[PDB]
Amino acid sequence: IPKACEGTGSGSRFQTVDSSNIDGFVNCTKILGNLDFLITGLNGDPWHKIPALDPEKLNVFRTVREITGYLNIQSWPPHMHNFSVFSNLTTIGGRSLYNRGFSLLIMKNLNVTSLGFRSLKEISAGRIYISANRQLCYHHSLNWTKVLRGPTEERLDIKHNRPRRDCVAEGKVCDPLCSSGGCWGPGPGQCLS
Amino acid sequence: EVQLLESGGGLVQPGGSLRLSCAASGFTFSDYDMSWVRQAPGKGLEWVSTIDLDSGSIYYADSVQGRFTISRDNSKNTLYLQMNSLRAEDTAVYYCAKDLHMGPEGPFDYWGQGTLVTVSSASTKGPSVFPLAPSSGGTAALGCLVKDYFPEPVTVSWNSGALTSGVHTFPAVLQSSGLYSLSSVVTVPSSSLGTQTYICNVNHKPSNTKVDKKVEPK
Amino acid sequence: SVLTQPPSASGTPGQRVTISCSGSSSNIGSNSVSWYQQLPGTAPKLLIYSDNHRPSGVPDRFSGSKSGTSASLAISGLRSEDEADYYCQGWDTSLSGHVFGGGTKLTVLGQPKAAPSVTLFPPSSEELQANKATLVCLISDFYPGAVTVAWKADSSPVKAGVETTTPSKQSNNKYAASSYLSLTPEQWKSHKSYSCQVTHEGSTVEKTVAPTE
Ligand SMILES: *[C@@H]1O[C@H](CO)[C@@H](O)[C@H](O)[C@H]1NC(C)=O
Ligand SMILES: *[C@@H]1O[C@H](CO)[C@@H](O)[C@H](O)[C@H]1NC(C)=O
Ligand SMILES: *[C@@H]1O[C@H](CO)[C@@H](O)[C@H](O)[C@H]1NC(C)=O
Repeated sequence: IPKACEGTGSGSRFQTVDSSNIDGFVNCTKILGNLDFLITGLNGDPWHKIPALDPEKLNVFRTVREITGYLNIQSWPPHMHNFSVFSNLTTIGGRSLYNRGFSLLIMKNLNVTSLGFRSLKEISAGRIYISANRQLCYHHSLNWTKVLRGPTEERLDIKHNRPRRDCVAEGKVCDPLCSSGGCWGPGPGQCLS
Repeated sequence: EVQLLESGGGLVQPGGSLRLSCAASGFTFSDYDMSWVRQAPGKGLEWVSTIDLDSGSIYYADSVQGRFTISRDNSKNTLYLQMNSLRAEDTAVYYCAKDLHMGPEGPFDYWGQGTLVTVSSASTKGPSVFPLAPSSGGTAALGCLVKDYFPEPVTVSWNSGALTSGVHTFPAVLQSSGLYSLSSVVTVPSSSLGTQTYICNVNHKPSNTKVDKKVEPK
Repeated sequence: SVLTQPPSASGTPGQRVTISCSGSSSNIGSNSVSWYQQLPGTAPKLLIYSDNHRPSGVPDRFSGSKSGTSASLAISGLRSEDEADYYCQGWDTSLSGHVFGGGTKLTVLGQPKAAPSVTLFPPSSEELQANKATLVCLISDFYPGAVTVAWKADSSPVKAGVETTTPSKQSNNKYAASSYLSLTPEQWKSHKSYSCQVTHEGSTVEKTVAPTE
C-alpha cells in the first residue's frame, strides 16, 4: 500500500524531522516535499523545548521510495555510520530545493563512513552538496551523471570529506564486482548499478 | 550581538576602481556565507555576489561579471569587493549580507547599513548654506538651504543635536546641473523667535565641508 | 532580477494585506522564496524564508505561502510601523544567482485627511548678494501623501526651472515635501510677485511673496 505523506522544510509546518513529528512518517512511501535533518531536530530544540529524537525511530524511513523535493541531512546519530534507513530511496525529484539550488545535501556528519543510498537511481533536478563529512568514503568513484541524468558540471559541491588517497589506503573502496559507476559503500550489495 | 560595517565607498570616475570592506563582529565569521547587495537611489534591490564560508564557491551577477571580485579573509573578519571598470549605473548603496552556511534561515539574514558608491565624471563640490528667515492662527517656520552639492550625502542637525522637535530634513533634489540641494526646516512656536538662537549644522563629509549657520528673524 | 511584484499596496490599521511575487520554475518554482522589509533610510531585514518560515523575532502576523511560481506575503493586523517597501527574493538555478523582485511600497492609511501647511521663502539676502536666487516652498503636515505643485510669477505660469521632492514621512507621521524655483537676481527683482500653489486631494493652497518687501 503506497502511502504519500507531507515532508519538512519549505512549504511545511515542520522545519526539521524531530521527535514531535517522526511518527507521522510511519509507512510513508512517497514524501510530498522534503526531508530535513537539522541539529535541533536530532539533539533538541530549546526554543520549543522539543526532545532529542530516538535514533531507532529513524527506521521509519525504510519505507520511503520517493522524495518529491530535497534531502537535507545535517545531523545524524553518531553510531549510525551510513544512511541505511534510506536503503529503499530510489528517486529524489528536487521539485523544491534547499539553499542555493540543492536537492541532495549531506553536511558535517563526522561519523558517516559511507552513504548507503543503495536503491538510488535518479536525482531529477538540483545540485549535490556533500561536504565536511570527514570520514566519508566510497563516493569518490561514484558516477553522478548516471543519477543526475545530465552533465555533472555546475551540479557538484563535493568537498572536504575523507581524502581519496586515505580511503584507498585503508581499503575503503568499491567492491571489484561493482561497475565503474561505483558504490554507496563496501561490498557487492552496495554497487550503484 | 551581530554587526556588519561597510566602508570604502565614495566618488569615483567611470572606468575607475574602488575596494569595499565589510568588517564583521558578533558571530563566527567563518561559519557564514557572505554576500553583497546594492540599491541605486530610489530603486530596487540588486544582488551582486556571494562567497561561501571557505571561499569554495563564488557567485556573481551577470551585470558585474568580470569587473567585480568578491573575496574574504576569515582571520580578519572582513569581506571584500574589489570593483574595477566602474560604470555610472553601478552608483548604489552597497550592503553587506550574511547567512549561516547551509542554515535554514536565509539568504541574507542580516544586512549592514551600507556604503554609498557614486560613479560620475563630476568633481566634488561643497555646499552653499543659506538661512531661511521666519516672519511670524500662526506658528513659525525657519530653516537652512543646502545648495549645489555633489556627491551625496549631507547631514543637518540643529544646535549640535540639541533641537529635534519640529525639525524636518528633506531628501535632496537633483538639479539639471548635476548638483544636489536640500532643506532642513524647523517649525517653532510663534513666541519662540527673537529669543532662542537657532543654528543649523550642515555636514558634507565628501568635501570636508562643515558649516554652522544661525538663522535670525528677518 | 526579474521577479514580478505589485509596485504598491495599502491598508488601514488592523487589516490584512497581501503582496504577490511572480517568478519562473528555475527561480521560485524550484528554489525557496524569502521576503524582506526595508523601512526608509534603513537596511533590509529578513521577514520570511523558505516560503513560509519566520525568523525568531519576526511576529507571526507576517506569513508566507507559495504555490507553483507565485508567492504571497501576508501582513495581518497591519500597523503604522509596517509602512515600508517589501522585496521577495529567489535563488535562480538557471543563473547561479539571486533574483530580487521590484519591490512593493506598502502604505498604511486610516489617518484623517489634513491639508498641507505651506511656507514660501524668498531668496535670502546672503544668496542674493552672491548673485543667485532660490524660492523655497516648504509643504508640511498633509495626509495622504500626494501633492501637486505649481509656480506663478505675476500670475503667469512658471514650469521650467522647478524641482520638487517626493513626499516623505515626518516625525509626527504626516507628510512633507519641498519644491524650488531657481532664479537669477535680475528676474527676481523684475516681477511683482511669485507664487507657490499646492494641490492636495483636489484643493489648492497658495502662498505668495514679493521682492518689494
Ligand atoms: C526495504 O523495504 C522493504 C519493503 O518494501 C523492507 O522489507 C526491507 O527490509 C527494506 N530494506 C532496508 C535495507 O531497509
Ligand atoms: C564519531 O566520531 C567522533 C568524533 O566526534 C568519535 O568520538 C567517535 O569515535 C565516533 N562515534 C562513533 C559512534 O563511532
Ligand atoms: C552501516 O553502518 C553500520 C553501523 O552504523 C554497520 O554495521 C554496517 O556494516 C554499515 N553498512 C554498510 C553497507 O557498510
